[PDB]
Amino acid sequence: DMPIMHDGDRYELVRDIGSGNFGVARLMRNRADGQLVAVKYIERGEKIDENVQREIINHRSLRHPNIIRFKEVILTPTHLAIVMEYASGGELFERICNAGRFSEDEARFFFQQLISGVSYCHSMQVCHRDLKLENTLLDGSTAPRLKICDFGYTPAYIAPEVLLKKEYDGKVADVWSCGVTLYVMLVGAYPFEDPDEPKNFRKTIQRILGVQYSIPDYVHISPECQDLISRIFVANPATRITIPEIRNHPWFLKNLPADLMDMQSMDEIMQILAEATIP
Repeated sequence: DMPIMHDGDRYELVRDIGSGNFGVARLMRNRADGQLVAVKYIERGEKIDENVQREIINHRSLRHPNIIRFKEVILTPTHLAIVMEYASGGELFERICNAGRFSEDEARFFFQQLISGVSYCHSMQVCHRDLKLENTLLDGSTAPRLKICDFGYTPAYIAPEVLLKKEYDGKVADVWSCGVTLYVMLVGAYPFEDPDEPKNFRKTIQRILGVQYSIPDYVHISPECQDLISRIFVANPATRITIPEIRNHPWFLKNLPADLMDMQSMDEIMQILAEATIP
């Protein structure tokens, strides 16, 4: 369930949705600025706990263009409403499918945004967070802004060490994921996974563990691009290229935009969350 529509003076109801990265959510248009927002609802009472509070505070702290940004919490008679930015250009993956594959320059356009967002997320973490890299979103149709869904309310993406080791560095596993996104942009399909046997997980995992992939002969990529890919897809996390090293890689640096180079008070939010614990 979702409660009835509310705050109609500030928001227009666009549509209630039931799937995708926002799950069960309400899409709204802000009447003041015209921006689309996704609203998630949590029932008032026992569900409003310290986890919710931390998730909200964490979310709120993320101020970077390539992350889905928190807007506000609103108290309703029956639910806490969590309002955040909505990405209206679909999934990155669907844009790749539509294109067949991206050119090197288009892949770079998105990869620069991805890495920048991931580097930002990493800089704000005390612990690894599932950034949902398998499903990044796009905002806008033309020159789309990539959106990572750093919030929470195919096995091709899993790095070898995530399967094999008791302990692993989550940031280094994210590098592998970024490489999987780069590959799918350049090739038009996932590496490792058999396109005719997508649910043969065992087969995909054995290929991950062996780092068994190839870029098709008809896909021509520059040496700098090959260099980046080869340095991401190494099984040993200790030898994998790091995010700072990617940010200084010549393929990443080429055509880097100037921007990528180099609200309620917390008091109000906390008071709303406190009130929301009462049904």
